[PDB]
Amino acid sequence: FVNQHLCGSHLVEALYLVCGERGFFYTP
Amino acid sequence: VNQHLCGSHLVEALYLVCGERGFFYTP
Amino acid sequence: GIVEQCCTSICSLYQLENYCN
Amino acid sequence: GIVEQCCTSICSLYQLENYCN
Ligand SMILES: Cc1cccc(O)c1
Ligand SMILES: Cc1cccc(O)c1
Ligand SMILES: [Zn+2]
Ligand SMILES: [Zn+2]
Repeated sequence: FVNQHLCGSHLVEALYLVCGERGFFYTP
Repeated sequence: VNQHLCGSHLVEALYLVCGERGFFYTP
Repeated sequence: GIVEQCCTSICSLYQLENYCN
Repeated sequence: GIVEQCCTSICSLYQLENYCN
């Protein structure tokens, strides 16, 4: 539902910050 | 830090475009 | 996976680092 | 990769989809 979608948007911004030069995959 | 800032926006766009497929983000 | 773990309860940056490459 | 391609010049939606799984 909508809250999961919105949550995912925050998650990816956080992964971008934490993962640094490693980067990441986002597989829902 | 402009490349860092650009990457932040890229990731939010990939999130929206890719949908259920997801994506990969490698700097 | 990540949604199940961190959209149900708050994840710290340490917990999220587990999803990096 | 994506930074070289899309932070020097604007990428279309179509171009970004190249980076989807
Ligand atoms: C940082 C962050 C974003 C989204 C959900 C979480 O549990 C944590
Ligand atoms: C949509 C988007 C965000 C960041 C850079 C780009 O080239 C395109
Ligand atoms: Zn929000
Ligand atoms: Zn910005």
